[PDB]
Amino acid sequence: AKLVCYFTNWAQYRQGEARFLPKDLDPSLCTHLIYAFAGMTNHQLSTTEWNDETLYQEFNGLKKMNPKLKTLLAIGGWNFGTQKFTDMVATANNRQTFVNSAIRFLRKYSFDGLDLDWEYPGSQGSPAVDKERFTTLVQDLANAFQQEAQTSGKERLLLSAAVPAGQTYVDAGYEVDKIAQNLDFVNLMAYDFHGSWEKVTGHNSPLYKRQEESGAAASLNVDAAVQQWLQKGTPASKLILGMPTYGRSFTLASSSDTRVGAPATGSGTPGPFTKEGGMLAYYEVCSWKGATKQRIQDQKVPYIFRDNQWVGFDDVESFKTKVSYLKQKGLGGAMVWALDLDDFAGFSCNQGRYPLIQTLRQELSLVPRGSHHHHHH
Ligand SMILES: CN(CCc1ccc(Br)cc1)C1CCN(c2nc(N)n[nH]2)CC1
Repeated sequence: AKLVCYFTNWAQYRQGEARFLPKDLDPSLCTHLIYAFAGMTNHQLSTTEWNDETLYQEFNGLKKMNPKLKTLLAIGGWNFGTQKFTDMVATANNRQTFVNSAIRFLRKYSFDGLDLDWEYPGSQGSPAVDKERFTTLVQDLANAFQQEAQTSGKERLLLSAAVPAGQTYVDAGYEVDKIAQNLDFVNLMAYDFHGSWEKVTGHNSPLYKRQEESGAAASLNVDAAVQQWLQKGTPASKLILGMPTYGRSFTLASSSDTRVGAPATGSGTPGPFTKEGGMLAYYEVCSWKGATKQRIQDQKVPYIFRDNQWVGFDDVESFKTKVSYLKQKGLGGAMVWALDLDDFAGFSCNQGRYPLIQTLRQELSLVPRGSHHHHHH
Protein backbone atom coordinates (compact mmCIF):
# COMPACT_ATOMS: atom_id res chain seq x y z
CA ALA A 1 0.00 0.00 0.00
CA LYS A 2 0.91 3.63 -0.50
CA LEU A 3 0.14 6.55 1.79
CA VAL A 4 0.69 9.70 -0.27
CA CYS A 5 0.73 12.91 1.77
CA TYR A 6 0.84 16.52 0.59
CA PHE A 7 2.98 19.21 2.16
CA THR A 8 2.05 22.82 1.37
CA ASN A 9 4.60 25.61 1.09
CA TRP A 10 2.24 28.30 2.40
CA ALA A 11 1.42 26.59 5.70
CA GLN A 12 4.60 28.23 7.03
CA TYR A 13 2.68 31.53 7.18
CA ARG A 14 -0.05 30.40 9.56
CA GLN A 15 0.07 31.85 13.05
CA GLY A 16 0.88 30.27 16.37
CA GLU A 17 0.47 26.53 16.76
CA ALA A 18 -0.87 26.19 13.21
CA ARG A 19 2.44 27.21 11.60
CA PHE A 20 3.89 24.23 9.67
CA LEU A 21 7.45 23.63 8.31
CA PRO A 22 9.37 20.56 7.14
CA LYS A 23 10.60 19.95 10.70
CA ASP A 24 6.97 19.22 11.69
CA LEU A 25 7.07 16.43 9.12
CA ASP A 26 7.38 12.89 10.40
CA PRO A 27 9.69 10.98 7.99
CA SER A 28 7.94 7.70 8.71
CA LEU A 29 4.29 8.77 8.61
CA CYS A 30 3.77 8.40 4.84
CA THR A 31 5.32 6.36 2.03
CA HIS A 32 5.31 9.26 -0.46
CA LEU A 33 5.48 12.97 0.27
CA ILE A 34 4.39 15.45 -2.39
CA TYR A 35 5.43 19.09 -2.22
CA ALA A 36 2.70 21.56 -3.24
CA PHE A 37 3.37 23.56 -5.40
CA ALA A 38 5.91 24.41 -8.05
CA GLY A 39 5.09 26.79 -10.90
CA MET A 40 6.21 27.45 -14.44
CA THR A 41 8.25 30.23 -16.05
CA ASN A 42 8.89 30.26 -19.79
CA HIS A 43 7.68 26.65 -19.96
CA GLN A 44 10.19 25.58 -17.28
CA LEU A 45 9.63 24.26 -13.77
CA SER A 46 10.12 26.98 -11.16
CA THR A 47 9.73 27.73 -7.47
CA THR A 48 6.75 29.65 -6.07
CA GLU A 49 7.92 30.76 -2.59
CA TRP A 50 10.98 32.88 -1.69
CA ASN A 51 12.41 30.10 0.50
CA ASP A 52 11.44 27.01 -1.52
CA GLU A 53 15.08 26.12 -2.08
CA THR A 54 15.64 26.05 1.69
CA LEU A 55 12.48 24.00 2.20
CA TYR A 56 13.36 21.56 -0.59
CA GLN A 57 16.56 20.69 1.28
CA GLU A 58 14.73 20.12 4.55
CA PHE A 59 11.94 18.16 2.83
CA ASN A 60 14.15 15.86 0.79
CA GLY A 61 16.53 15.61 3.74
CA LEU A 62 13.81 13.58 5.48
CA LYS A 63 15.02 10.69 3.33
CA LYS A 64 18.21 10.62 5.42
CA MET A 65 16.04 9.55 8.37
CA ASN A 66 13.84 7.21 6.31
CA PRO A 67 15.61 6.01 3.16
CA LYS A 68 12.43 4.19 2.00
CA LEU A 69 10.60 7.49 1.63
CA LYS A 70 9.90 8.85 -1.85
CA THR A 71 9.27 12.51 -2.59
CA LEU A 72 7.58 14.25 -5.50
CA LEU A 73 7.12 17.86 -6.55
CA ALA A 74 3.61 18.93 -7.57
CA ILE A 75 3.25 21.51 -10.31
CA GLY A 76 0.26 23.79 -10.64
CA GLY A 77 -2.62 23.68 -8.20
CA TRP A 78 -6.09 25.07 -8.08
CA ASN A 79 -5.08 28.76 -8.17
CA PHE A 80 -2.40 28.39 -10.86
CA GLY A 81 -4.83 28.71 -13.73
CA THR A 82 -4.61 26.93 -17.04
CA GLN A 83 -2.84 29.28 -19.49
CA LYS A 84 0.72 28.28 -18.66
CA PHE A 85 -0.17 24.59 -19.08
CA THR A 86 -2.04 25.30 -22.31
CA ASP A 87 0.87 27.28 -23.77
CA MET A 88 3.43 24.67 -22.73
CA VAL A 89 1.57 21.66 -24.21
CA ALA A 90 0.67 23.54 -27.41
CA THR A 91 3.86 22.52 -29.23
CA ALA A 92 6.39 19.70 -29.17
CA ASN A 93 9.11 22.29 -28.66
CA ASN A 94 7.50 23.72 -25.55
CA ARG A 95 6.77 20.27 -24.14
CA GLN A 96 10.41 19.30 -24.67
CA THR A 97 11.52 22.46 -22.90
CA PHE A 98 9.29 21.61 -19.97
CA VAL A 99 10.20 17.93 -19.77
CA ASN A 100 13.93 18.57 -19.83
CA SER A 101 13.56 21.35 -17.26
CA ALA A 102 11.63 18.99 -14.99
CA ILE A 103 14.30 16.32 -15.11
CA ARG A 104 17.04 18.82 -14.33
CA PHE A 105 15.05 20.51 -11.54
CA LEU A 106 14.01 17.28 -9.82
CA ARG A 107 17.54 15.92 -9.92
CA LYS A 108 19.07 19.20 -8.70
CA TYR A 109 16.79 19.39 -5.67
CA SER A 110 16.67 15.63 -4.94
CA PHE A 111 13.00 14.88 -5.69
CA ASP A 112 12.04 11.37 -6.78
CA GLY A 113 9.28 12.41 -9.17
CA LEU A 114 6.76 14.88 -10.54
CA ASP A 115 3.04 15.18 -9.71
CA LEU A 116 0.86 16.98 -12.26
CA ASP A 117 -1.85 19.23 -10.73
CA TRP A 118 -3.39 21.04 -13.70
CA GLU A 119 -6.93 22.19 -12.89
CA TYR A 120 -7.92 21.19 -15.51
CA PRO A 121 -7.22 20.30 -19.13
CA GLY A 122 -10.31 21.09 -21.22
CA SER A 123 -12.05 23.07 -18.46
CA GLN A 124 -11.80 26.40 -16.63
CA GLY A 125 -10.69 28.21 -19.79
CA SER A 126 -8.47 25.48 -21.21
CA PRO A 127 -9.50 24.57 -24.79
CA ALA A 128 -10.83 21.15 -25.80
CA VAL A 129 -7.60 20.24 -27.61
CA ASP A 130 -5.86 20.16 -24.20
CA LYS A 131 -7.49 16.80 -23.45
CA GLU A 132 -5.34 15.05 -26.08
CA ARG A 133 -2.39 17.38 -25.39
CA PHE A 134 -2.45 16.38 -21.72
CA THR A 135 -2.26 12.76 -22.82
CA THR A 136 0.75 13.66 -24.95
CA LEU A 137 2.39 15.54 -22.07
CA VAL A 138 1.98 12.56 -19.76
CA GLN A 139 3.43 10.29 -22.45
CA ASP A 140 6.34 12.69 -23.11
CA LEU A 141 7.20 12.82 -19.40
CA ALA A 142 6.94 9.06 -18.91
CA ASN A 143 9.11 8.40 -21.96
CA ALA A 144 11.72 10.98 -20.95
CA PHE A 145 11.87 9.71 -17.37
CA GLN A 146 12.43 6.17 -18.68
CA GLN A 147 15.19 7.37 -21.02
CA GLU A 148 16.94 9.37 -18.30
CA ALA A 149 16.97 6.34 -16.02
CA GLN A 150 18.56 4.25 -18.77
CA THR A 151 21.24 6.79 -19.60
CA SER A 152 22.01 7.94 -16.04
CA GLY A 153 21.71 4.59 -14.29
CA LYS A 154 19.66 6.30 -11.56
CA GLU A 155 16.29 5.13 -10.21
CA ARG A 156 13.58 6.25 -12.63
CA LEU A 157 11.73 9.43 -11.73
CA LEU A 158 8.10 8.82 -10.78
CA LEU A 159 5.15 10.45 -12.52
CA SER A 160 1.76 10.97 -10.91
CA ALA A 161 -1.24 13.21 -11.43
CA ALA A 162 -3.91 14.65 -9.18
CA VAL A 163 -7.21 14.12 -10.96
CA PRO A 164 -10.80 15.27 -10.47
CA ALA A 165 -13.73 13.23 -9.27
CA GLY A 166 -16.48 15.01 -11.22
CA GLN A 167 -17.59 13.54 -14.52
CA THR A 168 -17.77 16.92 -16.28
CA TYR A 169 -14.09 17.55 -15.66
CA VAL A 170 -13.03 13.94 -16.27
CA ASP A 171 -14.69 13.78 -19.67
CA ALA A 172 -13.48 17.22 -20.79
CA GLY A 173 -9.84 16.59 -19.90
CA TYR A 174 -8.76 13.00 -19.30
CA GLU A 175 -8.22 10.07 -21.62
CA VAL A 176 -8.28 7.87 -18.56
CA ASP A 177 -7.19 4.57 -20.04
CA LYS A 178 -4.29 6.16 -21.96
CA ILE A 179 -2.88 8.30 -19.14
CA ALA A 180 -3.22 5.50 -16.58
CA GLN A 181 -0.78 3.39 -18.59
CA ASN A 182 1.92 6.08 -18.32
CA LEU A 183 1.35 7.34 -14.77
CA ASP A 184 2.95 5.46 -11.89
CA PHE A 185 -0.09 6.34 -9.76
CA VAL A 186 -3.24 8.43 -9.93
CA ASN A 187 -4.12 10.70 -6.98
CA LEU A 188 -7.92 10.90 -6.97
CA MET A 189 -9.15 14.19 -5.49
CA ALA A 190 -12.11 12.60 -3.73
CA TYR A 191 -13.18 15.77 -1.93
CA ASP A 192 -14.63 19.21 -2.69
CA PHE A 193 -17.76 17.37 -3.83
CA HIS A 194 -19.98 19.97 -2.15
CA GLY A 195 -19.34 23.35 -0.62
CA SER A 196 -20.60 26.83 -0.09
CA TRP A 197 -20.85 27.55 -3.81
CA GLU A 198 -24.09 25.55 -3.46
CA LYS A 199 -27.28 26.95 -1.86
CA VAL A 200 -27.82 24.02 0.47
CA THR A 201 -25.51 22.16 2.85
CA GLY A 202 -23.69 19.13 1.53
CA HIS A 203 -20.64 17.17 2.60
CA ASN A 204 -17.11 17.82 1.31
CA SER A 205 -16.36 14.12 0.92
CA PRO A 206 -19.27 11.67 1.33
CA LEU A 207 -18.54 7.98 0.74
CA TYR A 208 -21.89 7.15 -0.85
CA LYS A 209 -24.89 8.96 -2.22
CA ARG A 210 -27.86 10.02 -0.10
CA GLN A 211 -31.06 8.14 -0.82
CA GLU A 212 -32.76 11.39 -1.91
CA GLU A 213 -30.19 12.26 -4.59
CA SER A 214 -30.74 11.68 -8.29
CA GLY A 215 -29.24 12.63 -11.63
CA ALA A 216 -25.66 13.86 -11.70
CA ALA A 217 -25.81 14.63 -7.98
CA ALA A 218 -25.92 10.89 -7.28
CA SER A 219 -22.34 10.55 -8.58
CA LEU A 220 -20.91 13.26 -6.30
CA ASN A 221 -19.45 10.84 -3.80
CA VAL A 222 -16.28 8.85 -3.25
CA ASP A 223 -17.63 5.47 -4.36
CA ALA A 224 -18.97 6.82 -7.65
CA ALA A 225 -15.71 8.68 -8.32
CA VAL A 226 -13.61 5.59 -7.65
CA GLN A 227 -15.83 3.41 -9.80
CA GLN A 228 -15.68 6.03 -12.56
CA TRP A 229 -11.87 6.01 -12.70
CA LEU A 230 -11.70 2.19 -12.49
CA GLN A 231 -14.34 1.60 -15.17
CA LYS A 232 -12.71 4.15 -17.48
CA GLY A 233 -9.48 2.15 -17.33
CA THR A 234 -7.36 2.92 -14.27
CA PRO A 235 -5.79 -0.22 -12.81
CA ALA A 236 -6.97 -0.48 -9.22
CA SER A 237 -3.37 -0.78 -7.98
CA LYS A 238 -2.59 2.65 -9.49
CA LEU A 239 -5.63 4.44 -8.08
CA ILE A 240 -4.87 6.23 -4.83
CA LEU A 241 -7.90 7.43 -2.90
CA GLY A 242 -7.76 11.02 -1.70
CA MET A 243 -8.79 11.81 1.87
CA PRO A 244 -9.36 15.33 3.26
CA THR A 245 -8.04 16.48 6.65
CA TYR A 246 -10.32 19.49 6.27
CA GLY A 247 -14.02 20.22 6.01
CA ARG A 248 -16.31 22.63 4.19
CA SER A 249 -18.46 25.06 6.07
CA PHE A 250 -21.73 26.89 5.43
CA THR A 251 -23.72 29.64 7.05
CA LEU A 252 -27.25 28.27 7.46
CA ALA A 253 -30.31 30.30 6.47
CA SER A 254 -31.79 29.28 9.83
CA SER A 255 -30.24 27.75 12.92
CA SER A 256 -33.47 25.71 13.15
CA ASP A 257 -32.70 23.62 10.02
CA THR A 258 -29.38 21.84 10.32
CA ARG A 259 -30.05 18.91 8.01
CA VAL A 260 -27.83 17.88 5.16
CA GLY A 261 -29.50 19.71 2.27
CA ALA A 262 -30.73 22.57 4.48
CA PRO A 263 -30.72 26.07 2.96
CA ALA A 264 -27.45 27.99 3.24
CA THR A 265 -26.75 31.68 2.59
CA GLY A 266 -23.02 31.34 1.96
CA SER A 267 -19.66 30.22 3.33
CA GLY A 268 -19.15 29.45 6.98
CA THR A 269 -17.21 31.85 9.17
CA PRO A 270 -13.44 31.61 8.56
CA GLY A 271 -11.39 29.53 10.93
CA PRO A 272 -9.06 31.24 13.41
CA PHE A 273 -5.90 29.82 11.83
CA THR A 274 -6.76 29.03 8.19
CA LYS A 275 -8.72 32.27 7.68
CA GLU A 276 -10.58 31.14 4.58
CA GLY A 277 -14.36 31.22 4.71
CA GLY A 278 -15.96 28.00 3.57
CA MET A 279 -13.01 25.85 4.71
CA LEU A 280 -11.79 24.58 8.09
CA ALA A 281 -8.82 22.41 9.05
CA TYR A 282 -9.56 19.30 11.06
CA TYR A 283 -7.93 21.02 14.05
CA GLU A 284 -10.48 23.87 13.68
CA VAL A 285 -13.53 21.58 13.89
CA CYS A 286 -12.41 18.69 16.11
CA SER A 287 -12.71 20.73 19.32
CA TRP A 288 -15.59 23.09 18.57
CA LYS A 289 -17.11 24.04 21.96
CA GLY A 290 -20.86 23.84 22.43
CA ALA A 291 -21.44 22.23 19.02
CA THR A 292 -23.53 19.24 18.00
CA LYS A 293 -21.90 16.45 15.98
CA GLN A 294 -24.04 14.28 13.70
CA ARG A 295 -23.43 11.55 11.14
CA ILE A 296 -24.98 11.29 7.70
CA GLN A 297 -26.15 7.71 7.86
CA ASP A 298 -26.23 7.03 4.08
CA GLN A 299 -22.91 8.76 3.44
CA LYS A 300 -20.84 7.46 6.38
CA VAL A 301 -19.32 10.83 7.30
CA PRO A 302 -19.88 13.40 10.07
CA TYR A 303 -21.03 16.95 10.21
CA ILE A 304 -21.21 19.41 13.06
CA PHE A 305 -23.25 22.52 13.68
CA ARG A 306 -23.44 25.38 16.14
CA ASP A 307 -25.89 28.24 15.85
CA ASN A 308 -26.00 29.10 12.12
CA GLN A 309 -22.71 27.36 11.24
CA TRP A 310 -22.59 23.91 9.62
CA VAL A 311 -19.47 21.94 8.69
CA GLY A 312 -19.05 18.64 6.87
CA PHE A 313 -15.69 17.02 7.65
CA ASP A 314 -13.86 13.73 8.12
CA ASP A 315 -12.98 12.10 11.43
CA VAL A 316 -11.11 9.04 12.58
CA GLU A 317 -14.18 6.87 12.02
CA SER A 318 -14.82 8.08 8.48
CA PHE A 319 -11.16 7.60 7.55
CA LYS A 320 -11.38 4.01 8.87
CA THR A 321 -14.50 3.44 6.80
CA LYS A 322 -12.86 4.85 3.67
CA VAL A 323 -9.74 2.70 4.10
CA SER A 324 -11.90 -0.37 4.53
CA TYR A 325 -13.63 0.66 1.32
CA LEU A 326 -10.44 1.20 -0.65
CA LYS A 327 -9.08 -2.19 0.48
CA GLN A 328 -12.30 -3.87 -0.63
CA LYS A 329 -11.88 -2.27 -4.07
CA GLY A 330 -8.20 -3.29 -4.23
CA LEU A 331 -6.91 0.27 -4.58
CA GLY A 332 -3.25 1.15 -4.33
CA GLY A 333 -3.57 3.17 -1.15
CA ALA A 334 -4.68 6.55 0.21
CA MET A 335 -3.66 10.10 -0.55
CA VAL A 336 -4.14 12.97 1.89
CA TRP A 337 -4.70 16.69 1.53
CA ALA A 338 -2.88 17.81 3.66
CA LEU A 339 -0.28 17.27 6.40
CA ASP A 340 -0.70 20.77 7.83
CA LEU A 341 -4.51 20.48 8.16
CA ASP A 342 -4.45 17.37 10.37
CA ASP A 343 -3.70 18.11 14.02
CA PHE A 344 -0.05 17.68 13.21
CA ALA A 345 1.23 18.91 16.56
CA GLY A 346 -1.58 17.52 18.72
CA PHE A 347 -2.45 21.04 19.86
CA SER A 348 -6.24 20.90 19.42
CA CYS A 349 -7.99 17.55 19.23
CA ASN A 350 -6.64 15.68 22.27
CA GLN A 351 -5.89 12.74 19.96
CA GLY A 352 -2.09 13.01 19.79
CA ARG A 353 -0.06 14.07 16.75
CA TYR A 354 -1.47 13.48 13.26
CA PRO A 355 -4.58 11.63 14.44
CA LEU A 356 -6.18 11.39 11.00
CA ILE A 357 -3.09 10.51 9.02
CA GLN A 358 -1.96 8.00 11.65
CA THR A 359 -5.38 6.41 11.25
CA LEU A 360 -4.74 6.01 7.54
CA ARG A 361 -1.31 4.52 8.20
CA GLN A 362 -2.71 2.06 10.73
CA GLU A 363 -5.63 0.92 8.62
CA LEU A 364 -3.38 0.43 5.58
CA SER A 365 -1.09 -1.75 7.73
CA LEU A 366 1.82 0.66 7.16
CA VAL A 367 2.85 1.23 10.79
CA PRO A 368 6.64 0.82 11.05
CA ARG A 369 7.61 -2.17 13.13
CA GLY A 370 10.36 -0.06 14.65
CA SER A 371 7.88 2.71 15.61
CA HIS A 372 7.69 3.73 19.31
CA HIS A 373 5.65 6.94 19.34
CA HIS A 374 2.58 6.12 17.24
CA HIS A 375 -0.97 6.32 18.57
CA HIS A 376 -3.70 3.86 17.56
CA HIS A 377 -7.18 5.28 16.98
C1 LIG B 1 -9.63 23.73 -3.16
N1 LIG B 1 -9.41 22.48 -2.39
C2 LIG B 1 -9.41 22.79 -0.94
C3 LIG B 1 -8.14 23.50 -0.44
C4 LIG B 1 -8.28 23.92 1.01
C5 LIG B 1 -8.45 22.99 2.02
C6 LIG B 1 -8.55 23.40 3.34
C7 LIG B 1 -8.46 24.74 3.67
BR1 LIG B 1 -8.61 25.28 5.46
C8 LIG B 1 -8.25 25.67 2.67
C9 LIG B 1 -8.15 25.26 1.36
C10 LIG B 1 -8.17 21.77 -2.85
C11 LIG B 1 -8.19 21.50 -4.37
C12 LIG B 1 -6.89 20.82 -4.79
N2 LIG B 1 -6.73 19.59 -4.04
C13 LIG B 1 -5.66 18.82 -4.47
N3 LIG B 1 -5.51 17.54 -4.11
C14 LIG B 1 -4.43 17.17 -4.79
N4 LIG B 1 -3.88 15.92 -4.74
N5 LIG B 1 -3.93 18.15 -5.58
N6 LIG B 1 -4.78 19.25 -5.38
C15 LIG B 1 -6.74 19.76 -2.60
C16 LIG B 1 -8.03 20.43 -2.13
